[PDB]
Amino acid sequence: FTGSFMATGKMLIAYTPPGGPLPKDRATAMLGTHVIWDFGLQSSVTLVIPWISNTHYRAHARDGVFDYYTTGLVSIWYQTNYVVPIGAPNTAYIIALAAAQKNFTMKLCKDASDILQTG
Amino acid sequence: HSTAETTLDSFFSRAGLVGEIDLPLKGTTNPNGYANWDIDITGYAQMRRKVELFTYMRFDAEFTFVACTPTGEVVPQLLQYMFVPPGAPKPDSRESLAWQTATNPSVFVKLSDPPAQVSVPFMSPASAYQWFYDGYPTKDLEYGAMPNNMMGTFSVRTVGTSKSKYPLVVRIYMRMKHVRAWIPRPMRNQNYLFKANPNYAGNSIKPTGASRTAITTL
Amino acid sequence: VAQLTIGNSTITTQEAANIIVGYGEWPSYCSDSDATAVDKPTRPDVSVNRFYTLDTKLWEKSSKGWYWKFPDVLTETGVFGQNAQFHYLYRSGFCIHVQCNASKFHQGALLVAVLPEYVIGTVAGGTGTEDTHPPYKQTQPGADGFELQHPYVLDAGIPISQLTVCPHQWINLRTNNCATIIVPYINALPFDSALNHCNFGLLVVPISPLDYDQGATPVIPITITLAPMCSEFAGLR
Amino acid sequence: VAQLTIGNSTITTQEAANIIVGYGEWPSYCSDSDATAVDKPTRPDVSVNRFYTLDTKLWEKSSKGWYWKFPDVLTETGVFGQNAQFHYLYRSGFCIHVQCNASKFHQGALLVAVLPEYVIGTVAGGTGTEDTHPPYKQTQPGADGFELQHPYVLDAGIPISQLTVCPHQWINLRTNNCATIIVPYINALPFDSALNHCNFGLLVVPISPLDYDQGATPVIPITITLAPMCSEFAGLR
Amino acid sequence: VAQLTIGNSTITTQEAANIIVGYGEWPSYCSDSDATAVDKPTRPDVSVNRFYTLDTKLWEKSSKGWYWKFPDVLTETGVFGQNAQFHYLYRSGFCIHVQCNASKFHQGALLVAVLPEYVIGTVAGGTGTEDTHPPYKQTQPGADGFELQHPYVLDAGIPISQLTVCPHQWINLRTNNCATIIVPYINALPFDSALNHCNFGLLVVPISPLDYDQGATPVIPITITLAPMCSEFAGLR
Repeated sequence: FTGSFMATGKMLIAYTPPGGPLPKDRATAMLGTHVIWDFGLQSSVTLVIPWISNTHYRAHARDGVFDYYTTGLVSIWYQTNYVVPIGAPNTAYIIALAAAQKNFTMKLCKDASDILQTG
Repeated sequence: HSTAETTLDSFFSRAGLVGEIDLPLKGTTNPNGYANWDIDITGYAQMRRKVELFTYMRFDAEFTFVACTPTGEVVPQLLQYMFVPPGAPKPDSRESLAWQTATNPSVFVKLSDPPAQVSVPFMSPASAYQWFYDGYPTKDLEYGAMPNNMMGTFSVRTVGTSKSKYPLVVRIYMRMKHVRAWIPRPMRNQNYLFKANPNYAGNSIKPTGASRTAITTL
Repeated sequence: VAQLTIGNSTITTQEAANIIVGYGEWPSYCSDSDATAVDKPTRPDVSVNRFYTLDTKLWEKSSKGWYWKFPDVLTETGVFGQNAQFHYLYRSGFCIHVQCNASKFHQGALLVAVLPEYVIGTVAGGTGTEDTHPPYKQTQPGADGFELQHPYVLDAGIPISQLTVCPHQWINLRTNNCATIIVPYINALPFDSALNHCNFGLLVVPISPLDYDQGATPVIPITITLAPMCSEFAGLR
Repeated sequence: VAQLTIGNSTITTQEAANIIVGYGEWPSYCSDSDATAVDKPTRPDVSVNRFYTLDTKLWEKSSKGWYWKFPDVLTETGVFGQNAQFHYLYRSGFCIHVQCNASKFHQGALLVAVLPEYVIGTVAGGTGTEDTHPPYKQTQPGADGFELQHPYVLDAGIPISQLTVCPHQWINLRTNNCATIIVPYINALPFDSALNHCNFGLLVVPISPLDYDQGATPVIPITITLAPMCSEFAGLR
Repeated sequence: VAQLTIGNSTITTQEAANIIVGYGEWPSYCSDSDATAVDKPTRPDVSVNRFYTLDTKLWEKSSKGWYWKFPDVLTETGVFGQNAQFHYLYRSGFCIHVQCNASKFHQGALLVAVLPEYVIGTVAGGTGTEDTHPPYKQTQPGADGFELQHPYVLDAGIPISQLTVCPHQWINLRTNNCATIIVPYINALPFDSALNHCNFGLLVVPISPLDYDQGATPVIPITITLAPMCSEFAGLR
């Protein structure tokens, strides 16, 4: 969270495992895996996507891809409203950083790119 | 240095007047020489607010029957005080077979004999009586009703097949004993409207106590 | 400051203000030599006992106060409400955590208390001659809770000035933003009906009214997070 | 909070946030059994290795970002620039300390990173058919540094979203105002030309834009202070 | 003869005929060092693992045979079906107990077998030129199971005469009335979709047709009772 120091409030960050559909509302999202983030208390918070696996093979059009289906979803909800005092901006930004954990791996080299050396 | 007078037993001791049964000769009131008084500790005005300082209470009661005519005169009349415990059928007539059912303890006494006196145990099937019950018994008219607080009923009557020669009055006094209470709560500060609920007059909501002109003038 | 987790629920909170243990008693279970020892009362652990964070209420200058009924507040909510409905008997304790988010330029003070057997009363038609009775929406308001109409008498003819006689805690914006209360199972029976009897009420009322200057966020969020402790259910249906 | 001194230079700074040691390596010297052991490389200590505080940059809502080239940034500046020019070969490490001064009512976040061999690219005439080449003012900007024209691609066709793969640190106004990075000498040769080759670039870009309300100082000062570590020079001229 | 209980379910059965443990392996769990060790797979015990007795089938002289698909057969049924649907991954074993009730004057013999990956085939329009595909009602028939149309080829082009190559047991009315088979989790992956993939089929086919004389109850009841063993679920929804 990169808002003002004087700004406070709570956000509910939720992970819906694969198959599960985006929660209708905050209420139901709360019933699942989630984190109540108080950007008044801590400026950063980290969510862990327990597991993703791009292994299920597909053969759609005529081009055979190896796609996910393991699309877990991360939904962010306003738990409270954004609270600020006089003189503090009414809009703040959140920066999201991501990376794979140590148990991450990759198989089958596949050179592919749209960015190739020019003529 | 002592603190006995502020113990719950002390606070709730004493025998208060909880009931008054009228047995007139000519009259609209109790025309059948008998009367059924369901036990109500609230009979003593002052009691309701006091017991309601707590949520749950447990106790015994000693009942004393002081009978005489409306002039306080003493007459040669035999009486029957029958205690029909909760769950038992009360008499519906001066000739109900209930008056004869052995399981309804009865005391027979003369108006000339000193007051009758008996002890009634904690009757509730629950661990304690409770003045407040936020729920319904399995918008509604059943809200707040804890039935498991019935202590029983006292059926009063002159003895005999024929009406009594005298006009009578039986005053029922109750002394709470072996008192225990739990979960204290704010003391009622608005007048009561109904025996069964906390409803208060929303138009006449008065301040808890007295007021003054300004906060700086005593 | 540190964030705690129970199951899949994680709340961010401050190290540890002072918790209040209602009547000095921790919520405990009910042992084998009880009335129903034939129908062993299953004690939910997994998901049932975790952090439920309810819809935040907005505190305004005009706000009179709010209250929630337990266990009613969760009987609709998720897997606890699951058990609360399809089980004949229930008993349980609760960790209640009421939190605010306000700037150092906001001001006010909330009184947070727990009142067992919080029976609501009606105005009785104003003149007090009408023996009206509170609606089901007022008696058992769900997770949205309900707003007091006459706080001074706690919508029940009793002085809120004396509400402190009950397990309570103050949330004075200039000194703290959260209150925590532990409630043990309080009733005249070991087990009771989860849907018919509300063992207690959660009251949060402004005693020193919300205030701030023009330009500051005008509504302050009161967020109730609560977790069941030592809950038991009996007789599945 | 405490103020440190190296020679005649004294900066006031906070006890010790987290320093970042680029690639886990501390700047060290180069031992005797090297290519030039005949022309003993003098290792400046006295004044050469001390605190150089450059002209403060003003962060604005519109600011796209700034970058400086090392050792170019000091080759003009004082007694280090003295050695940097009249010496044939050079190698050196650096302590870089980027600090902000803003109120608790300002907001924003800068990404501070070090990118070895930060080769700049041109827009190539827009259509990309012009093989234009960056100016000397852009390639080696001096102590005033230079402003990015297209931060998203770091003025070089690469994603700034991935700049964190380089030694870096964040300056999020609501949590910190300074970042510190230690850079070891990084090159494919032990010694190289101080004026022709810029071993690395210092990038400081706003990712979460500066913001504040009307009436608050509209420009926030980014002050770069830097000190050479284990610098060596060879072949005097 | 003696009656056993698991939870609230109690079946009356004979001491212990010969049970068949499919492939000599008992259904076991899946240990911590697995693909999903982050999302700990809850292993239902309480009610989930108990006796489910399905609608009895009536064996007739004309009966061709029945089959059920697992785990499909219970995905609709109660608290197991509860988990089977709202959980992303599943693995489990099964105790299957097929029982008959017939007089010493009835006669016949059923072959009870378990066939992993029991893919059903269609008649292909009779001439075999139609690439028709089995319906969902045929592929995953629920707790009522489904009746074979062409037992000789197990509705899939394979000889039922060779079905004994699979975990099986015979129910020959003149010698026994019940068969019991233990099936371990059999699949090319440790966990899989409970609703999309049916790990195996339960086949019960009359090889020696039902027979009795006029006046004897004309339909004999085949009652399938089954209990999950070492079931695991992952990823709640």
